[PDB]
Amino acid sequence: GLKYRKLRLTTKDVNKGFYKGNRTGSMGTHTSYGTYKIDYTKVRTYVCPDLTGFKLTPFVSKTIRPVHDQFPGDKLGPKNPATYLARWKSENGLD
Amino acid sequence: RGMASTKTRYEVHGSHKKMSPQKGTGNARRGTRQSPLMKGGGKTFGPKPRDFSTKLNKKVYDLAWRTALSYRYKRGELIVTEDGLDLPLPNDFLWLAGGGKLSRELED
Amino acid sequence: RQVNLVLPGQPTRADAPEKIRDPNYEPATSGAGLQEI
Amino acid sequence: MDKLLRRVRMAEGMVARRAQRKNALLKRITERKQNKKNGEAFTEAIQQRKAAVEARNEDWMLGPLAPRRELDEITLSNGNFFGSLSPTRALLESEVSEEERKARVAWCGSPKFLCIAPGDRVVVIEGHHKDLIGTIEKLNTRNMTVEIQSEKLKTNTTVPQFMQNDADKPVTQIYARLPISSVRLVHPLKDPQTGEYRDVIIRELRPRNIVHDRPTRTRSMRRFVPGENIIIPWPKQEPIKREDQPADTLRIDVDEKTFVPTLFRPPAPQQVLDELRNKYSIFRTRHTPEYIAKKEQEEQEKEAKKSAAKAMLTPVQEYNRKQRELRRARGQPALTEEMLAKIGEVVARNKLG
Amino acid sequence: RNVKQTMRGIKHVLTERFYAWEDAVKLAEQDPEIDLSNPENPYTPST
Amino acid sequence: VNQRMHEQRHGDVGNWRRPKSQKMMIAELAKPFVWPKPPAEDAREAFDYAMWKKQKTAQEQDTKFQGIRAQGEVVP
Amino acid sequence: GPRPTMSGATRLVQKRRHGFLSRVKTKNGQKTLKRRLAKGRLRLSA
RNA sequence: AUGUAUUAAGGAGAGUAUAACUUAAUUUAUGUUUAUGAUAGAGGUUAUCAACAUAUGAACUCUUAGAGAAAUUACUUAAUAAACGAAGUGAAUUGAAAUAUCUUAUUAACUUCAGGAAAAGAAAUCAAACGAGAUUCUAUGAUUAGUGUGAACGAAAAUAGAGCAGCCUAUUAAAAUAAGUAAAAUGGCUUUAAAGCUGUUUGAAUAUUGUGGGGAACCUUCCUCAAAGGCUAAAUAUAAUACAUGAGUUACAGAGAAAAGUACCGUGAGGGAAAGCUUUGAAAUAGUAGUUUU
Ligand SMILES: [K+]
Ligand SMILES: [K+]
Ligand SMILES: [Mg+2]
Ligand SMILES: [Mg+2]
Ligand SMILES: [Mg+2]
Ligand SMILES: [Mg+2]
Ligand SMILES: [Mg+2]
Ligand SMILES: [Mg+2]
Ligand SMILES: [Mg+2]
Ligand SMILES: [Mg+2]
Ligand SMILES: [Mg+2]
Ligand SMILES: [Mg+2]
Ligand SMILES: [Mg+2]
Ligand SMILES: [Mg+2]
Ligand SMILES: [Mg+2]
Ligand SMILES: [Mg+2]
Ligand SMILES: [Mg+2]
Ligand SMILES: [Mg+2]
Ligand SMILES: [Mg+2]
Ligand SMILES: [Mg+2]
Ligand SMILES: [Mg+2]
Ligand SMILES: [Mg+2]
Ligand SMILES: [Mg+2]
Ligand SMILES: [Mg+2]
Ligand SMILES: [Mg+2]
Repeated sequence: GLKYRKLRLTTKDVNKGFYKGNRTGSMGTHTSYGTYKIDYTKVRTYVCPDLTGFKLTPFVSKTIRPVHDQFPGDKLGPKNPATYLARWKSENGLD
Repeated sequence: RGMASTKTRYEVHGSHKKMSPQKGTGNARRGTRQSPLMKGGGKTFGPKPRDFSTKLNKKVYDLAWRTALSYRYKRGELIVTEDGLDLPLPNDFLWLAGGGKLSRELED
Repeated sequence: RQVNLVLPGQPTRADAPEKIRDPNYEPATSGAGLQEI
Repeated sequence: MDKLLRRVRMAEGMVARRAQRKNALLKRITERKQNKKNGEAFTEAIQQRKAAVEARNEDWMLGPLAPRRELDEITLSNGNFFGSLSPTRALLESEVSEEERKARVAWCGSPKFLCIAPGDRVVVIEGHHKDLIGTIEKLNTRNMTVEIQSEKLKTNTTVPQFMQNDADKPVTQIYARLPISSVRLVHPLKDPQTGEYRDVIIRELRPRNIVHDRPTRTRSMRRFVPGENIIIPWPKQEPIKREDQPADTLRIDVDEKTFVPTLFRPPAPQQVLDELRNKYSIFRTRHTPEYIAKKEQEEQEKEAKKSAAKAMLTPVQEYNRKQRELRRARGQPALTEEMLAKIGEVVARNKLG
Repeated sequence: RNVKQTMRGIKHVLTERFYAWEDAVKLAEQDPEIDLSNPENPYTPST
Repeated sequence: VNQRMHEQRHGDVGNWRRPKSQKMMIAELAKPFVWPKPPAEDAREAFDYAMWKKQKTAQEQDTKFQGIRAQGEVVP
Repeated sequence: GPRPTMSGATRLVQKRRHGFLSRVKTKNGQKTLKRRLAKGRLRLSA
């Protein structure tokens, strides 16, 4: 009984009912027989669109120097709800 | 100022447990770890924050004040001038400094 | 009013070494004897 | 809600206090590891200075028996040959304190406002190679050192073996770096009374006409000589060559605008907002009207609870509580200017006569 | 690193539109030119 | 799941802790997939394998010298 | 003299006797945690 | 160490550009001044070559729903350490050169409840024949009056300073002016025998047109106040942070900790290190050399 006992207990260190998950998420329910029924309403899917014909890449050429947006006289420049609404009427008024 | 402070064996950190058994070890008997004989023990008669000020009668202090003025007077080291005693700096420099033309470096 | 003290005048521009066309002018090889400002 | 804002401000302070405790500890661990690494260069310079004290005396006494130290083995204390420096000490790659950086450029402005650039002709004012004039090739702003590719500044250096073949020679000569405090600018100025151009040494420089560009995060300023107020142009510097790589997006596709605001449908599926921010975070500041309403209700239920005993009041208790409402409504009687005058007559009569 | 910065910007603009859109809806509720009840023609350019 | 060794926060100093574990997954493919064979040491020059091998050797000798010292011994 | 009292010891008893839950759920255990928290201990239990 | 100012819930786990801190781990904007600042270039990773001020995105897990072997499960826009405060309970070491009363001591400690402070508070108070005018903190009064066989314990008036605030219509919402109360006997606490607290058994009066309490056994006259209903800031305590000062420390010092409640010891409560830098190199100790003796 020495230094190793003072470390945090892990599932690979002991048996006899010590269960500790890894935050994967509940994908169903347990049964009384010792089995598991998967609930596909809890199962998660990954929505990846179609990347055929997509011209954008995660990089922009360094010939185009970085530039930030300017909103003179507007404290909440990019977060202005009026600019979002005013910009909506002119561009898209239907939806 | 008189603010120096040191810790005694009654203020040093740690537990007041007995270090070694009273006997049977063959070593010198020991009590607490905070003893001055121990490595990180407390200085017995160390400095403490106190008042170093002394008293002096108002009449003796007033005699010492005029005695210092008399020492300078009888030696010619006491020069009394008219009121308004200030260094007569040139008016040109005084006009620049106020105006802000002169930098701090040049002004000093 | 004019004062008796000389103050640093207004700033001036110094010609770049590439634009100096003075014939009788050779760069210095050692910093011995050169003026310091 | 007022009570929900205090919840966020309190949490923001706890995490800020935790980060400062960890940062303060990490700054000291790195400062101890760096000072210990710089000590290796100090120890070398100290060992070489003491060796020169032993060598000068030996040469004076032996005379015709002076040893050929250049043919001896390396010094295991540092691994250097005879008359050879270390790459760390010949290149001055040691990281210095931030107080030292400000001192190395005290004569040419500030570390973040630097008035010396590569391409300027400087003059050495310290060391063995004093009065040596050369042109700057590169400038390192981390240690505030400068490289002058002059033949006289070359010095023997012991090359480590992890980057050298078995057929190459262990020692080589490389240009030695110097701190910016050991050099001064050399610029030709027109002599106003004579009209000829001669080189002068500039002892001090300062920035002037500073203007920032927040959109581009750029900065352009000028440099001048204090006292004489002589604006010295910048040296001709070549901008870095920016190229378009195959992995980069085409300019036509980067500038293409495709976003059109909407009002009746969110900009993206509502489910995405749960992946952008945490729905149950203690730092959430934008809540729903139902959530804020429920929070206000809890405080209203506590209020009504403290006021629940009003139904257990006796008729006398209700009578006295009602009289206060009426009494407090009467207000405080006012003193008319007619009465204030009659009071002043008593004050003056009993004070003056 | 450059790929991670691009992903950070994507999350910033999307979170910015969600809040900018949530606030514009409220601002539109008090706008006389916009009528949120009828969706087929909710906007009428003011005279 | 692959567990990580318990270590001190700062290597030789600090409290004893354990990094997060690693998870590996083996999928049974419907279509086979074969990996290319690693290039030969003579063809890895695009990665500067020559300089990388010299540095690796020096690091191996440094850890070997430390191991001899950790045994309380020195190289005669 | 000392004895080998940790021979055959199990870690299920350590968690039951000295574990975190053994202390937050008791009146005297809360004092232990609060004492060790005041001293600055990282290991509050087990 | 003290003082000043501000503030009033604390920690851990894991992860991450190893100055940069939360899976967004170096977010995005506004204004002003920019060398006469503040206190006519190059440079987007060869980066952050700009400070101040005002906003702003993100901010995981546990302590902290339930359960459990904290950092898991399963759910969900679930969430508050210590110290300080008041009351209740309440020792012993020790001193008396033993020891019971006493002292230690309305102490330590424990429990409950509460807030940024809490408590207390505008006289049923003190004085003495004159008068003062709530509470709190410090000093003097005071090794005093006094108590005790002793050992020892120990006020108040008043004074000075810090603060100052009065009210019930309380600047937050309360009284129809207080009866099982005042008081007595008895058992205790406190204590000088009074006053004050209290279990048991009993049990009043109605205002200066002299009703009630107090003025140190007790009665009387007089003076003084008006219980059995309440509100009230400041000066005070504690912790954290910042700053100022030093005949304070300068590495076996200062702190336990110049990388610490870490390493390490212990089943556990708990105990608890060493370790600065590039300078200087004393003694002891070891192997030699020179002179000399053996
Ligand atoms: K003890
Ligand atoms: K009486
Ligand atoms: Mg195993
Ligand atoms: Mg096993
Ligand atoms: Mg089980
Ligand atoms: Mg000490
Ligand atoms: Mg530019
Ligand atoms: Mg996220
Ligand atoms: Mg937020
Ligand atoms: Mg035994
Ligand atoms: Mg057993
Ligand atoms: Mg729970
Ligand atoms: Mg939970
Ligand atoms: Mg006796
Ligand atoms: Mg007496
Ligand atoms: Mg009454
Ligand atoms: Mg009574
Ligand atoms: Mg009595
Ligand atoms: Mg009474
Ligand atoms: Mg009397
Ligand atoms: Mg009353
Ligand atoms: Mg120490
Ligand atoms: Mg020293
Ligand atoms: Mg010493
Ligand atoms: Mg020595």
